[PDB]
Amino acid sequence: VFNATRFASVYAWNRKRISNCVADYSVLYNSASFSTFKCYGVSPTKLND
Amino acid sequence: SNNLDSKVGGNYNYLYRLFRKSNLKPFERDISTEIYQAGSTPCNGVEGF
Repeated sequence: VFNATRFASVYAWNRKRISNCVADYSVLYNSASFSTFKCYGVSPTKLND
Repeated sequence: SNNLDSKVGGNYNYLYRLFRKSNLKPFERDISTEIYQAGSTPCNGVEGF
């Protein structure tokens, strides 16, 4: 999802389905890499619980 | 009170607290303007990442 060499154009925004897996944020949310990370109905700290 | 305190160009005089370090106590009031730290880094001064 995040470390792909090339992303899509926005006129052709891809949709990658995700299933049968564990969603650990610890190398994502705690990173400096994302210039804006916002969740609008859940706290980003609670994405593990 | 739409006809009594709402402006065509936007009334921006009214504020709400979107960020705080902790869950506020009953009938307690919070005057603070200290910058909230969403990232893991400390964040001294008037602004930061």
